[PDB]
Amino acid sequence: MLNNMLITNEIKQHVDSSLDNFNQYILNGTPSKKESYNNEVILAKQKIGNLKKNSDDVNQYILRDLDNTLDSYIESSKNTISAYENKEGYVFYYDDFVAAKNIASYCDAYASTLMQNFLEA
Amino acid sequence: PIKPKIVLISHIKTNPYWLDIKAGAERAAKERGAVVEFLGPTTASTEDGLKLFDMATSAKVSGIITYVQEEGQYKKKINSAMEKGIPVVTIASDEEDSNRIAYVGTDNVLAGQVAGKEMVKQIGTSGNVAIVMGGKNVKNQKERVEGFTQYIKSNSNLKIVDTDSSDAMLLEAEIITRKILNRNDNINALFCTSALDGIGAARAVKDLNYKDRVKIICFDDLDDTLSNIRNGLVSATIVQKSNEMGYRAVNIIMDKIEGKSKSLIDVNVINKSDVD
Amino acid sequence: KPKIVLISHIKTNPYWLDIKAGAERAAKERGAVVEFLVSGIITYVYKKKINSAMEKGIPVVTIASDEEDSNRIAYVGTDNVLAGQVAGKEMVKQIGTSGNVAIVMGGKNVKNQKERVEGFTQYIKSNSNLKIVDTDSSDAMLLEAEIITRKILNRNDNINALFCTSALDGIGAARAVKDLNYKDRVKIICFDDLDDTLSNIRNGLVSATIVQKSNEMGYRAVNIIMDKIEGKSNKKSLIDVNVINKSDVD
Repeated sequence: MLNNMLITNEIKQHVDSSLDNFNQYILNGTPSKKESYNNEVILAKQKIGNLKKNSDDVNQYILRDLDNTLDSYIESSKNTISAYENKEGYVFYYDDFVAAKNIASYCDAYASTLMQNFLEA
Repeated sequence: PIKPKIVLISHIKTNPYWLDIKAGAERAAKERGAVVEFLGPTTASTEDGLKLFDMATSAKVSGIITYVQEEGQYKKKINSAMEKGIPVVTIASDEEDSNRIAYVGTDNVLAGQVAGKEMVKQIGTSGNVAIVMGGKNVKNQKERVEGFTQYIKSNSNLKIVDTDSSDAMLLEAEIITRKILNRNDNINALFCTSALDGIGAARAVKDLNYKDRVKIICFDDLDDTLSNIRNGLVSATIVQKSNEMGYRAVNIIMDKIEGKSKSLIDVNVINKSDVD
Repeated sequence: KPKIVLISHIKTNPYWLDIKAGAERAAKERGAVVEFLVSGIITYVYKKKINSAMEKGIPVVTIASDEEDSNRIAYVGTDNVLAGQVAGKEMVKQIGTSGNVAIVMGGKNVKNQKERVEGFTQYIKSNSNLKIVDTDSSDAMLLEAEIITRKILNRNDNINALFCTSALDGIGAARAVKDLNYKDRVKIICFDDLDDTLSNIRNGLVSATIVQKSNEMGYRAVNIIMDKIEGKSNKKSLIDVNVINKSDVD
């Protein structure tokens, strides 16, 4: 009941925290935040999993969209990272960069939608 | 058990036209074992629309049905959804320079033929008819004229009177109708190729005292047009079938999905009977 | 004024009186006179009767039945593919877009029935999720009509409608639906307007029929002759159909 809302915010925070670390890494180059970023998406990814093994018939749809949006996020943020690491310029990964944060906020939109759902009897 | 998700992005999410589209979309979804998520901006907005498309693409939904708010502005996102294996169907408004799997909208040539049939039903097979055409070079209006003209020529001896619409500075419908009626003393009917043309023609027919001497057939269901029909001023109007457009779009998506892989829709006729 | 001769089926049928009315209407508009049983001939079905009539630079238009061999100037008859689509649309209007439908088809290889089926099928497939149930017609052995409709309704439990590709098929399907006590549980759509077909529509047994537009065929035939005569060609030409359901039977 509340556990379910609880973990949703953890998911949302992990995604948030992942994007923060991801931005910092692309800007600064600190190899510690790149790994924090990858820790956070794994935890996000993991906790979405637990919510899914006990899905409603309704929120299983929100959860699938959330899970898939995260994957898109992961993919664009890793293409952003990939480009940056064989040193291409900002104009050649700007495109995956903003996509990464666009998609990061999409995850956040599904997260809230998922939590509003968990308001139930 | 989880059903494929189709996203439907409308012009306005509150517009009843697009709610008709949603109902039809839902009917096909229920028949095909899918679910439809109906999205759309409150205010008409290419940006709001494009954002919704982007989220739909990111959520890897099984297919996207979208309204195009500005031509040219959608070809990148569409081709990118298509590239990630998401079938995209454009609805009512097309992005023709794209990899859109299909466009679903009114068959304008057919809609013209239906107008032709209705006019012959209104005034018979002999007499004179004139066309009131706002956009002389607009494709859907050219298509309406082409359908109309072909039907008339093949099923009647009605002469179609031609009028240059240049004076009128590419012309307000009230002004061009005055010209048609003032130059020609024996016009039995007007065929109006857009919704505004119908309103202008009806006003001009009324102002020149020709109500019910000149029948009018037009397009679209605006309040004035429906009021003109109850009132004997406008004989018939040709209306788009929204519900069916939503219905057809889902079935096209589901066909692509299930690998069973068109696509213009019919119209209805409203004359005084069905005005309710 | 040019004189046009109209050779009918016989002057026995109200159809061919409709043809005359349409013929006459076009004749008045185009400035001709029509003789119903010279400048031109319109006929019901012949090859070289047509061709030495034609050999005299005399236009011949065949109507309803086509004599495709001849040098007839044009054929005027029903657009059967279109007629099938109209049947589809009326079908969707009668039972909605989900459910089961079966076809009762006398001539599997008769052109107009094939066209009707191709139109019906294309429409059904593009405008609904109606399933078309297939039935092997071998044991009905070629196949009556009442007997094949029995197999269809007895083998399949949830047939919502029958599409009958001819008039006889319609009469046979209607009888079988009645005999198996499925009236108003199974809708029927067919072709052609026979008295039996019209009573069945009045009685709620047959839902709709698609009928040829006789008046327009005669109207069109005259305008085609006169075009040829006045050389203002403008030279086939297939005609639309009407739908008779319970409302407009009267």
